Amino acid sequence: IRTEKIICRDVARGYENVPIPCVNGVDGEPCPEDYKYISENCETSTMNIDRNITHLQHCTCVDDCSSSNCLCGQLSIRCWYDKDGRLLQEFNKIEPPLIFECNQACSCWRNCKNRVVQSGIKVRLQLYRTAKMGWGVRALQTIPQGTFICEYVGELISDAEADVREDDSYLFDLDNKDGEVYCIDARYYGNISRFINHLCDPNIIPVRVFMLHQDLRFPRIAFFSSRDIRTGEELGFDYGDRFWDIKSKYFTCQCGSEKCKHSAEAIALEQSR
Amino acid sequence: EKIICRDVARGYENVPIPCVNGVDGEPCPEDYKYISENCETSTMNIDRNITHLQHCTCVDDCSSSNCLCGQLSIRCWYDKDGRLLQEFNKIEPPLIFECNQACSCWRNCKNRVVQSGIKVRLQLYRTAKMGWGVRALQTIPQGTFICEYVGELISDAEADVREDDSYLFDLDEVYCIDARYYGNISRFINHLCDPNIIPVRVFMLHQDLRFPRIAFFSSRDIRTGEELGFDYGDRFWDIKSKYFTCQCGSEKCKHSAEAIALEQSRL
Amino acid sequence: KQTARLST
Amino acid sequence: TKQTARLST
Ligand SMILES: C[S@@+](CC[C@H](N)C(=O)[O-])C[C@H]1O[C@@H](n2cnc3c(N)ncnc32)[C@H](O)[C@@H]1O
Ligand SMILES: C[S@@+](CC[C@H](N)C(=O)[O-])C[C@H]1O[C@@H](n2cnc3c(N)ncnc32)[C@H](O)[C@@H]1O
Ligand SMILES: [Zn+2]
Ligand SMILES: [Zn+2]
Ligand SMILES: [Zn+2]
Ligand SMILES: [Zn+2]
Ligand SMILES: [Zn+2]
Ligand SMILES: [Zn+2]
Ligand SMILES: [Zn+2]
Ligand SMILES: [Zn+2]
Repeated sequence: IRTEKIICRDVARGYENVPIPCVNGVDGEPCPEDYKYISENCETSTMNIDRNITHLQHCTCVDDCSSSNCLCGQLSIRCWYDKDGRLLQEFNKIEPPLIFECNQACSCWRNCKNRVVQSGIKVRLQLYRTAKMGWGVRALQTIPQGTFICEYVGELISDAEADVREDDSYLFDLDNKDGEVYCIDARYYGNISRFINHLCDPNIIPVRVFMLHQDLRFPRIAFFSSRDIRTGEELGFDYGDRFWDIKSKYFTCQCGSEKCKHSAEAIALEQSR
Repeated sequence: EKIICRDVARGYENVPIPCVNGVDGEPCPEDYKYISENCETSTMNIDRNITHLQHCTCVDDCSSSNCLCGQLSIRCWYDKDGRLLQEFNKIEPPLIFECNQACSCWRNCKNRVVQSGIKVRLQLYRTAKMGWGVRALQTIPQGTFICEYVGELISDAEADVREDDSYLFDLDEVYCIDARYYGNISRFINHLCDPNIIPVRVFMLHQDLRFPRIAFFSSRDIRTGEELGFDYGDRFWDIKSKYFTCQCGSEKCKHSAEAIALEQSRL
Repeated sequence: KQTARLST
Repeated sequence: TKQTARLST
């Protein structure tokens, strides 16, 4: 019986608020090292993100930003975080709104109620070896619905550069429209999120968020739990059809859910009609 | 006599920075925006390309002389406690290259002092003759990082037309930090002709040589309650002495109305 | 597109 | 020299 070994004490090398250990109790694969862990997005060419402090929409709150008068809350109709930093039960989990967190131009304090993503990782996670899906990420604790988990962090690239990347297993489109659109590639540079698998029955959802800048080309991708998550559960999101339409020729979904849409069995049945 | 703001940084620093005034009726200064990191108000395109960072391959704590990032300043100037070495050149300091997100080392390596932020207890207080100042609320050994000179990044051309030139810090086609409208606790540090801190140029998350960050370290042991101050330099006083003279009160004062008058009688 | 993209 | 006062290292 193969034992579970701790093979890294912290894949983040102390860059996150908490350690993120790696274990393996399935095979002899060592800690993954074919990438560079970064805790914040990086650039490898000039993106000219608008960082002019005078361009920030900002609030005039002298509160903790829990009132309906916070301009930053109003930019998403309302602030969607409760007193504990969790999305409200009424949050649209299907088509999420764009969240504008408070920033350096607001009059409020750094610990106001509208600063959840910018405060970083608080839940305890683990990188671990799965049976059929390579590395994955699981919870080391219960996570209530609506809790911020982590951000999809990597290398900011253009749509045209994404189109010729040899490895297409870690590309996240920031915008689904035409024209001047950008992508996070977590292949070479990434954080823990690069290890999050696709699940046809997902328990986290990506949400576009603005913090220190409000350049609409460059939303940051924040994952929040979409339900209560039990200790030990693997984290997963729906990658979407812009992933599986290309990838299904190379491999099929191993998530193993009754709801699976992307397994060999699902695909063959749909072919059949 | 009265503690009048619990935290002038509104939670943006690692520790709170209280304001007190036991001298006069002046209210907590608020004609500026407190920011804990430098801001931009025009197109600057700081080079943040991760592939342009020089970086180390250390698997220890970057305490060895083999660390690439230490070698970029001949050696790392930080002791094991994060303080500048005794032999550090305080007259003409070197440029310090701290470790960064391209290095192999951990976030708590020994070459990460400035990027880790304020650790000492400071207070904004009312002085007798120099407006607001900053003092220590604890003993501070020599070489200790105090705080960074944070403000708005501007060009030399912009800095030359700024109407208030009391908060401009030259970086080195020089660029400048203007702390007048946006700044942190550093914008309240007064000039002393007997100084107890020194500014040092440092690189952390980027290495765009136009934009060193300005770090203050203590140049001697500092006692609780002592006012902090640095030598602003002659690029400041050559201009400003026409409008006001130094009030630091030192016997070494080189910029008082008296010192200036005594020199004018070079005759 | 020519490459697979995760997306919202 | 310059038109405005500048602090310096
Ligand atoms: C962003 S990565 C996730 C981390 C990956 N498992 C690893 O070991 O690096 C995405 C890749 O993981 C694998 N993967 C993720 N979800 C999967 C699924 N549901 N079924 C099969 N393979 C999956 C595929 O190789 C996919 O291209
Ligand atoms: C960077 S500010 C320091 C904070 C300033 N004392 C205040 O209350 O905002 C620089 C200005 O402070 C005053 N100042 C600083 N050091 C001084 C000194 N040694 N003598 C006279 N005035 C001084 C001058 O008005 C100078 O232009
Ligand atoms: Zn607000
Ligand atoms: Zn706000
Ligand atoms: Zn706020
Ligand atoms: Zn599936
Ligand atoms: Zn090193
Ligand atoms: Zn290091
Ligand atoms: Zn280094
Ligand atoms: Zn003086």
